[PDB]
Formats: sequence, structure tokens, C-alpha cells
Amino acid sequence: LDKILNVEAMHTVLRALKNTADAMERGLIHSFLQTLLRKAPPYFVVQTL
Amino acid sequence: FVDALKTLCHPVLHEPAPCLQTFTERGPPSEPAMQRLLECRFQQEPMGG
Amino acid sequence: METHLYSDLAFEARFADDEQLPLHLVLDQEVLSNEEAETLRYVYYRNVDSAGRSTGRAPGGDEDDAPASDDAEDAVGGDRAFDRERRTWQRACFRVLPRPLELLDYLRQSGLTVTLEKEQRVRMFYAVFTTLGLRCPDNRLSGAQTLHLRLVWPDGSYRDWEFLARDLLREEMEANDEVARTDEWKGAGVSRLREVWDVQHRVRLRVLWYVNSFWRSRELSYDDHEVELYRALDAYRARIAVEYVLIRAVRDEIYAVLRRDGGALPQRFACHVSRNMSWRVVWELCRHALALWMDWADVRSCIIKALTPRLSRGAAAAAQRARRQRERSAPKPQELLFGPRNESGPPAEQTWYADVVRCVRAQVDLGVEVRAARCPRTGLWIVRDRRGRLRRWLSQPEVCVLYVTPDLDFYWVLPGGFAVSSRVTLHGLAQRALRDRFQNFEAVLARGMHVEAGRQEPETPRVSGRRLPFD
Amino acid sequence: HPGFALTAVRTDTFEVDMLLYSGKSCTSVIINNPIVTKEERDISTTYHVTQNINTVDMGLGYTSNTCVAYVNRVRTDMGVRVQDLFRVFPMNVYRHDEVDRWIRHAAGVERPQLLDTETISMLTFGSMSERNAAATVHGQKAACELI
Amino acid sequence: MEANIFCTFDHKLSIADVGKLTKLVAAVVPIPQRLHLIKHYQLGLHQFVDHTRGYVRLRGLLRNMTLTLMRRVEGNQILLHVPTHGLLYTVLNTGPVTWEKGDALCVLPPLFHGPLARENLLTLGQWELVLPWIVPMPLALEINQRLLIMGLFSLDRSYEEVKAAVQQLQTITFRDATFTIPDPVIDQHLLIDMKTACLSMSMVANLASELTMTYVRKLALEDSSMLLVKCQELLMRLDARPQHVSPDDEIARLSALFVMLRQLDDLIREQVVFTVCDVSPDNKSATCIFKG
Amino acid sequence: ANIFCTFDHKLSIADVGKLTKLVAAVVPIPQRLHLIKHYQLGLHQFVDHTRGYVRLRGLLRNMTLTLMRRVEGNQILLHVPTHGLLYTVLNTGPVTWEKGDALCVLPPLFHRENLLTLGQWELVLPWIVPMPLALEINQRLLIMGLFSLDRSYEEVKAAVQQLQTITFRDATFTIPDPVIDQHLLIDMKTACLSMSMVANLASELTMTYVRKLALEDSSMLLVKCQELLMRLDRERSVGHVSPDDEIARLSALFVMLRQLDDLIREQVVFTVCDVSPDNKSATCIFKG
Amino acid sequence: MENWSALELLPKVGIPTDFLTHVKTSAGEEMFEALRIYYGDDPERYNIH
Amino acid sequence: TRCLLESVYTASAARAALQWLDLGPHLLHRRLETLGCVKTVSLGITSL
Amino acid sequence: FAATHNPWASQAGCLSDVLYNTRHRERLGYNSKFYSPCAQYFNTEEIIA
Repeated sequence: LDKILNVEAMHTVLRALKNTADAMERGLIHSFLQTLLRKAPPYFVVQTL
Repeated sequence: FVDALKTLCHPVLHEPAPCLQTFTERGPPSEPAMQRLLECRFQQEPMGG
Repeated sequence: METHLYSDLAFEARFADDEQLPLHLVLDQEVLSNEEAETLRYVYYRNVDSAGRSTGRAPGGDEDDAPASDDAEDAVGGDRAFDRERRTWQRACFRVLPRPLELLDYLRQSGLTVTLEKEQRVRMFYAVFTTLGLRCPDNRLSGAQTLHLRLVWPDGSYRDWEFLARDLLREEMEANDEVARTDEWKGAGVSRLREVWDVQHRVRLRVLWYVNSFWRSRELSYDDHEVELYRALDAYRARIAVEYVLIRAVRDEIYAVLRRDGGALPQRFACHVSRNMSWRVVWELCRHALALWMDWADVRSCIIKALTPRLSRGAAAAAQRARRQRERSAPKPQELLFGPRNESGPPAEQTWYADVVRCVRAQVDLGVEVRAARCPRTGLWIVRDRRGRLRRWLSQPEVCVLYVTPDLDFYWVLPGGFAVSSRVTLHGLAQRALRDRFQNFEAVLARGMHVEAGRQEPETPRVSGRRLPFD
Repeated sequence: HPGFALTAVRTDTFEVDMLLYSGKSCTSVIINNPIVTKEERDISTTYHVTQNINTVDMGLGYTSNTCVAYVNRVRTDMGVRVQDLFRVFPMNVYRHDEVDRWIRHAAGVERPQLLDTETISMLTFGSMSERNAAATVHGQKAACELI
Repeated sequence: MEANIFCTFDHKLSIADVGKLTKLVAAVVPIPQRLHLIKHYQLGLHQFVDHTRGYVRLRGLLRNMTLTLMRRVEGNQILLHVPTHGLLYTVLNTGPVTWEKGDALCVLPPLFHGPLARENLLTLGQWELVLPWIVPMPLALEINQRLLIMGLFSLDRSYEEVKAAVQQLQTITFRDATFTIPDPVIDQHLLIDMKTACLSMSMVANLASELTMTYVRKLALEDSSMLLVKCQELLMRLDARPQHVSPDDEIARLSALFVMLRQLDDLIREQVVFTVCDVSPDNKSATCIFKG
Repeated sequence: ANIFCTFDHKLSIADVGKLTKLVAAVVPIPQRLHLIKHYQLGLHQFVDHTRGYVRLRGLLRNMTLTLMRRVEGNQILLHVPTHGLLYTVLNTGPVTWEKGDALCVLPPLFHRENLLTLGQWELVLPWIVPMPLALEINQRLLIMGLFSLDRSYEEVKAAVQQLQTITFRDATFTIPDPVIDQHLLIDMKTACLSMSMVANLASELTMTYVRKLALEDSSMLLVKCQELLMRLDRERSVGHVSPDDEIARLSALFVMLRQLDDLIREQVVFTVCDVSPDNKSATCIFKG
Repeated sequence: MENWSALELLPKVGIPTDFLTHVKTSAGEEMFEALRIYYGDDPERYNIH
Repeated sequence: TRCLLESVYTASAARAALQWLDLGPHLLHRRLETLGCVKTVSLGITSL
Repeated sequence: FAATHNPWASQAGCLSDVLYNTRHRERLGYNSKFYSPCAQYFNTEEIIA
């Protein structure tokens, strides 16, 4: 039972690490997309120009 | 309308006892704007003089 | 001591609006017992003038001057008459000193100075210090005014005494940095101590007079005419006569019904009877019992205890609900199937009060509670002891009983259960007379009781002379 | 007809799908290696990981552009209910109390009933005074402003 | 200090007991005595709960108790932990009250909540885990205020006069929840509080300046607004150049008046025990700073 | 226990040099986060032209107070202190601290050498002041607010000029007048009317409640309260109510004194026991 | 009452999970008979008894 | 016990049963026939 | 956003509320077997549930 709990703890640490890395990756996508939108003028302005 | 008579001239439409009963069950409104609506007194008086 | 001082200041701060002068009283074992002193909850006082008129009511007259009604629907005025009565009593501050004391030493051990005309000690097992106000309706005070004192206990029971302003003022009016009012009140002290009785000379209490009172400054006038005292005595006579006129109403009703029926009494109470008996001696015992009941009837008769719950505020509304309930239309099939189930009607057992009068050794019991129910086989009444035991006095040849039902129907029962039956008529009594004499006290909130109604109140308040007081 | 006309102004909100175009290497993305901080507690431990991202705009002119491609609902009701000014200006009254009460009853606007802490906070600082309707079948109240 | 407290159970705990006692980890439970080892009867409010005596009595007992956070349960031992000032803890709200971020939290006896079920917990024999309510300050001083006003108003009134007013006073509405105060009896403690209220109000009325007295009348002459309408209406049914202008008199009177006002405020204000800054979006726990 | 602050604006040599002078000062932030933007830093976000000092004093009460402890780059690091531990803090208020003072936080009243401005935003930090000076500043402001309806008189003008000036150990400065353009800001106005309303309601209700409680136990204290009331009424003499309205008056009294709890009370935040000779900074024990 | 801690300790079968709507939406609008939602790391699974 | 039973049986069918009983003049037994005792139930708006 | 378009049908205990609400219909002596189109709109208790 101590072995089972030790495995459970290692696995929840591993799941937390993987989930946090994936969260940072999705966050980088989100941050980049938000950056582009601040610099992306509408169609009517760019076609006018 | 003459076709409607099977409904129109039934007693249940012409007796208001359930309507008056549910009108009394609720009691008067407590709302300040509705309160001016409750203010009215009728008094029967002798007709002699 | 502090109650007298605070009450003096309070009656001064209120004098212009009320014109009530502060009367400082001390009570001891001559007016109340130790249990009643320790468990006292309220003191209330009432002012009535030289014409018998209370100062809470309209100055010229009231709609309560009309006679009573005999209707449970009216209940002798209902909520409005009850409220007019409750408005008539005013509440007084009081403090109990529950251990034995000697009054003058107690006042000297406090801050006061005492310079009485003769230094006679008065000793008292306990003391209640309270202040009542007698109303000078102008800067004028009459000797024919009477003041009522009411002492009330946690179960709602009360005791009334009444004494007229002439007894109180017989001598007192017949002779007529910065300082704080407290220090000069204590320094100026007491110089009078007078013993006053109520009108009927049942109870003695002492009046305490202070020289710092604002009473002294006013130089208002006092007078007692003879005709005013005469009218006040007549009003007092009408006051105390209220229960006896009801007793005589019942007596005349019994004799009137007995004349009307021709002496034929039908059975109304269950008791197996024999023909082979000297029923004539039972009639003679009935005569002796009906004389003796008049000999010994009192305020604690069954008739007063039957009318008293009628005077309560809930009574009229509850009676109207009962009238609607008994005369309700028979339910339709829809209501029985789909609607709510009908209200349960009156319970099979009623609560009554009775006067049990035994002739052999003259004795009359008055405030007797019995439970009554109609037996199924024959619709006669079974009268049971409030512990659930059948009452045996129907079988004793030397006892007659007068019952009064909660709806003021009365029976007068002979041995065997043959009874005279009629109704108590209240029409000889003005609505105010009954209503003020016998209305039950309703409690205002105080220490140690629930704000919500109907709760089981916890341990009742007490001031203990036998124990070291808790704080 | 009172003798003057109204120009009513209304804003309606739409839920929309966007289309963004961007050119190859139109921006540079400099990112560091993430750092972590530890936040201790009696029964839990919290780790905060943060990463710096700073971007440079590599084009001269606009290198990216957005289209409003598809709308797929209107959030608001597109109705004809005007903006309650008494809710916007909760402190103003008429100097005469009789006409104030009469005006508020005629227009159908509720005066505050008691001086609670929330009543004072509403009058002085402001609050979401206009409570939600019981049911809403048309989405949001697009209030109409009158000039 | 006794940083940890062992609570031993005399009843053998079933599987269900250990489960539900485990789910209660981080709940705030009080102990009367602050001892290293206690028995399960002393745990919680059940030792004192008594509905014939009033709400104020249980309030007085509770405000003097020692509060702990529940930890891991083992065989017949529960292991209570005392929080310490200035540190950060995770706390559980078994109460139905909502917590918003930044709230200051107080401890009070439980109120009556509509459904009447109230979730009895750990009925071991005829003992029960009666936990207090951890309530944010606004509701806390609202209940204290309403309770004091019931005591102060309902004196010398009959039950007929009292009834509707105290029915209206017992119900409190807070963040779209509705609660009722169980047993508001007129205690000895409540009469002490009322006496302090009367003395503090007397000193407010006596030692207030003429400026502090007459500001509202002058503003009403000058100004008109809904707030001023309400303030005037409170004074209505009882309803110039200063002849003295004295900054030192004003300062003396005001520094005394603030003292009396703090005295009057302490009758309503409770002790903050927690301050929240993180709320689980299901409102079942919070991260809090412990205070005392 | 470090909180990271990032600047959404171009920093410069003089901005970072200006910011590094504050590397122990007290900066309040609206709520506890791990990563906040500079807009939340300081009291600037709350400043407006309609509410003013009392509103700031209320808002500053339930902010989280923090000490600046680095500038790593484009980011600022803030350390949130814990109760009881000893910390180094910078004095930047109008006064000097002695050993063993109890220090309070006030919204600032004077403002140049400190001010880091960027993009209409500027770092504004509270005053750290010993408790007596905070109490006296507070009372002076409140009294200036109550004099606000009779500035028409020259003696009251002189009295307000005397109230504005406060002297405290080797320092002297003028508290600004809460009356601007003859008018008092909204929150100072409601604070003043709450004080006056609680005074009037007390003077109206006290007699009835003294009578009611003296009917229970006529203690000597109630005697002296009733005497004081009677004296007060004699002074006023120089020239029934429903249950609902009684409950309304009681409730209004209590809700009005709830409005004053920010003014009447005064939290100690730091206790100072070690001072640099410069009086620029001291080490203090944190209270929270 | 379900034994969620065993569900956490026991081995599981990894599946592509498909909800039409957001997981939090179908949980919040009561699609499921039994639910347990918790935030952070819940120690409940570790105390085996 | 009677109040308890009346609180349980609050449907049109049960109240109609009671009404049909009290409505006629016959005695109960000239009106009731005894079937056996029950052991199985499948639940439904018309139950078996 | 009007109060109603038929005061005699939308209120509690109006004519059509007592006519077509099944709870009022059974306080009247209605025959349950006949189907009623109005019942779905007027059985307000079923609607609440």
C-alpha cells in the first residue's frame, strides 16, 4: 500500500508537470494571437490603403 | 358566436366565486404605489334627511 | 433608594405633559409575602377621579358605558374595549430588598439623612421600593381621588388595592464646580414616614416623603369637599358590587327558571336513580344548599372565572371563527376528493368551572375546575376531575353543584343529576364595570423572556434572600 | 404631441467569428526559459511558473489584417426601452417634495424605501441598481438614449 | 504553544464516520479549553446548544472559545490544529454563506436556513458535530445590529405590538440568500449591552458640539438630494451664525465623541478571525489570513 | 512571498533610477496576485475629482500593503510582509519617526522628487505617519468639513486657517481644505451628515430608551444619565411615535455609525524600533 | 454516495472524451447523474483506511 | 395513527374509496369481500 | 414588455385561469377525461416544476 501511494504521488506530480507545460504552450499560442490582433487592422482600412 | 354557446352560456364563466376567492387569498398589495388604490370607503346612510 | 430618586427625576421631566406628582412607597410583609416579593414582575398603578372615572379614558365618557351584550360574538367590546382598559394602567419602577432590614437604618446606611419627628424604628422581613404617581389634573389635588396599586407575578396573576388621595395627603397637604441633584437629594434626606391603609383596610403600606422632591416647589392647592367624597364613595360602592350583582343575577335566574318550569327538573347529568327514595328530603337539601351558596359565594365563584376568559382580546375573533365553523356548508364531493380536509370541530371534552356546596358541614368550594363531556349512549354530561377521574359528588345526597360552561350557560344540579339550566345575563353590568374589574393582565416583555411568542420561557427571574446574589 | 421630437440612440451587440491573416515571419517572438516560484502553505504548496514573451513587429506597414467573417447571433434584444435616467442620476430630486413624489409616481419610478448601507452606497458611489428581470427571452436590454 | 490538539473518540467510528470526517479536513471547529488532549464531546458547539436559552448566550460562549482547523483523521483520533496570527491557511465553509474575495470573516452561531435540513453531521449516539458559521463582516454586524434593535425596541411592548416588527427583524437577506435568527431572548447579557448603548448615546447627545448637531439643518437649507430627503425624513415627525467658534473646543469634543462612538460600535462589531484572498469558484473553501 | 509587477510602458534610465530610490518603501496593491500590471501599483487607479480623501481612506483600508525589493528589468518585485517579522521600510511622509512609534497609513496630501510619471499614470504612495498625527490630521479634516456651510464669516475663515496648520515634532505643514469651489466633496459630505445625523438621533432617542431600561433595573448610572438628559433639555429650552418609525430611527442610527468606522478607528501597521541617523528609513515590526 | 477515491487510485482506461458542449457546461447544466468537482489537489485519495 | 394514515393516503383514488364506503346505507361487511394477502409489486400509474 | 395583452387570461384567478388551470378545474367539478388544449399553458404549477 505504501508502494501504491508512492506511485500515486509520483504520478500526480507527473500529471501536474505535463498539464502545466501544456498550459504554458497554449498560453504562448494565446499570447501570440492576442498580439497579432492588436496589430491587425480591418479589411476596409487595409483595402483603402 | 352562436356556435360558441356550448361554452359561452355555461355557469362556470358567469360565477366569479373562485376569482373573488383567489383575489382575497392574496390580500392587497403592499407596494406604495398600489397603496393609493386601497384607499376608498363606502358607507350606507339613512335616506330620511 | 435609587428607584425613588430616579422616579422623582422621571416624574419631574414628565410633569408638564402628565401633571402626575411622584409618590414614593415602601412595601413589606403587611402587603405581600416573601415568595410574592421575590417573584414580583410588575407594579402598575391607576388614577381614578372623584367621579369614578379613570384618567386613561375619554374625559367626559366612553362607549364602554353601555351595558354588556351576552354575545360571544361581541365579548363585551372585543379588542377595542380591551385596549381602552390596558391604556388605563401605568407601569411603575420597583426594587426588592429581599433580606430582613430595619427601614431607618437602611436609609441612613445609604446616602440619606433622616430627621423624623419621632425616631420610631420599623422592621421588615423584606422591602419593595416603588414610586406611583397621583394625578393632579391641574395645579389642584382633590382628597376624593383614589389611587390603585397593582402587583403582578410571572404567571400573569395580579392583586389590586385602592386607596383614596385623602388618606395619603391627610397630613402632608393639611399642613401646606457645580452641585448635582443626586448629592443634594441625599443630603436633604427624608423627613416624614406615614402609614396608609387602603379603603377597605386590608393592607398597610408606608409613604416616604423627601424634602428635595420637586413636589415641594410647586405650591399647588389641595381640597376635599364633602359631596365629592360622597360621590367617590358611591363610585367605589359600584366598583366592588360588580361580582355580587352577577351572583344575584344567577340566583334570580335559578328562581325564575324554577317558577317557569313548575319544579320539574329534567336529567342532564348521568346517575342511576331509584324511585324508592325520599326525593322530598332531596328537595329540602336543595333548598338548604341554594341558601348556603348565597351565604358563601364570593369573587372566586365559577361565574367570574367563566367570564374572565371572555374578556381576553382573542375571545371575540375566536368566537366568530367558531360560529363560521359550526354553520359551514356541507362539503361538495370535489372538495372532499381534491381539496383540503375540513377543520376538526370542538373537542369532545370542555373545560368548566363549578361551585360545589355541601350542606352537612357547611362548606362551599368556589374556584373548582372540571372537565365535561357527553357520554355516547345518552347525551347527558359526565363531569370528571381534571386528572381524568369521574367526579363522585353527583352521588352524594347532601351536595348540590352550580356549573358555568365556557359559553356562560349555567346548570344547577341536585343529587341524581337533575338540573336547572339557564344563561348568565350580563346586561345589569355596564361594559366598563365588568371589563375593568376582571380583565386579565397581558404581559409586556422584560428580562429573561423570549421575543417570540409561545416559547417555553427559561428559568423565571427571582431575587433571592436566601442566596448570595449573582453577578 | 408635446412639441418636440426625439432622436433615440441604441447600441446592439453581435457575437461574431473573425478571420485574421498574417504574413510569414511578420513578427519575432523572443521567449525565455520559464522560471518557477514556490508558495508554501499548511496543507498545500503552490508553484507559480512564468515565462517572459516580448515581440517585435518586423514589417514596415501593416503585415496582418482581420476580417469580420460571420455573425451568429445578436446578444441584445434590439428593443425600444429607453434608458432610465433616474437610475443613472439617483441623487437628483425636485426641490419640492410633493412634486417629486408625484413625478416619480407618474413616471413609474421607485424611490428608495429605507436608508440602508446599500442605499447610501448606491446614492453616493453607484451600484448595479437595475435588478435582473425574472425572465429574458430577448437577450439583453439595449437601452435607447434620447436627445 | 499547544500547536496541535489530539481529539480522541470514544464511540468506534464506522467507515461512513471516517469518510465524512475526512471530507471535513480544514473546517473551523472550536474547543472550549485549549488543551493538548480532549475528548470528542468537547469538540464543537454541541456541549452548549440549548434553544430555550437564547442566541446571545451561545454567542457569548462561542466568542470566548478557541478555534482550530481539522486535519487528517486516523483510528479514533482527529488531530485539530490551532492557526496562528499572520499565517495563511485553507479554510472550509460548511455554512451556506457566500464568500467574495477580500472579505473579513467572523465566527457566529448557526442561523436558520430555509430548507431546514441543515445537514446534521456525525451524530455519534446523541452527540453531534455542530460547527459554527464563518460569516463575512457585513452579515455579522447586521445580525448583531438587528439582535440589539430587537432587544432595545421590544422592551415594555406586548407580544401583539412586538410580533410583526420582530418577525421583520429576524429575517436577514444577504447575497441572495435568506437567513433567520433562531432565538432572540431578552438575556441578562443583552440588557448589559443595551445599558452600554444607552450610556454611550447619552454621552453622544451631551458632548456633541453645536456644529455636529446643526450641520444637517444647514445643509437642508442649502442642498437637496435623495440622501438628504431620507435624512430629513428620519427627523421629520419630531421636527445662523455660530455664537462660538472654537477649534480647540471642537477638537476636544470630537476626540471624546469618537471614543463614545467606538464604545457604541463595539456592541455591533465582532472580532475578525480570517481575511480571505482566494476563493474556490465553487465557494467550498478559501485561502485566508488568520487574525485575532 | 514575492509579487511581480510589469510595466506596460517604455522605461528609461531616469525612470529606473527614480524607481530604485524606493527599494524599501510601502506600495499598496488592490488584491493579492502573483503577477500584476503597473496600473494596479500605487493609489493612482483610485484617484478621481469627485470623491477625495475620505474615499481614499476607506479604499486604502482593504488594500494589501507591500514592500518593494528589486527592479530586475522591465519588472518590479514586491514582498508582502507577514505579521510579527521585522522589516526595513522607507520614510517618505512629511515627518520623522522616533524609536517605538506606532505608524499608520494615510492617503497622501503633498506631492516631486518621488513622482515617477509614465503615460498619465504616476506612482503615488501613502503616508506612513505616527498614530497621534494621523488622529489629529483626521479630526482637523472632519472639523474643517463641518465648518463648510458658514465660510461667509471672517472669524470662521480665520478658524479654518488655524485648523489647516498643524505642527508636529520639528515639522510644520498645512492640511489642504476639504472645501473646493465652496463645495465639499461627496464622501466628506456624507461623512459629515452621518456624524450630525447620529448626534441628532441619539439626542432624540436616548430619553425613551433610558426610561425603558430604568423600568428594569434603576441603577445609579441610569439616574445620572437621566439627570444629564434633563440638563441638556434645560439648555435647549433657552429659546408619541409608531413602532415602525421607532425601528427606522434605531436602524438609521446604527447604519449611520457604520459609516464612521473608517474615521473613528485607526489601525497600527508598523511598530518602529531601529532608526537610521538620516531619518530616511527605519526597521519596523509588521502589524497585520 | 460514490467512492471517488478508489476511482482515483485504481487504474483507468484512457479514452478520447467527447462532450458536445464544454465539460463545465454539461457538468453545470446537470447532464450527469453523479458529479464530483474539486479545485487544486485534493488529499482525500491518500488516506487509505 | 388516523392522522398519520390520512397524511399518507392523499390521492383521488383513496379519498374516493373512503367516500364510496361512507356513501351507501349498507354495513361494511355487506360491502367488502376479502381477498388474500399480497406479495409482489410492480409500480406504475396503474399498478399490479 | 407590456404587463399583459389579455387581463382576463394572464393573471392569477382571472376567468381563464380558473377555467383552464387544472388545480382550479378540480375545485370545480370537472371531468378529467376530456382533453383540454389550454391545459399546457394554464397549468402553471406544472410550468413551475
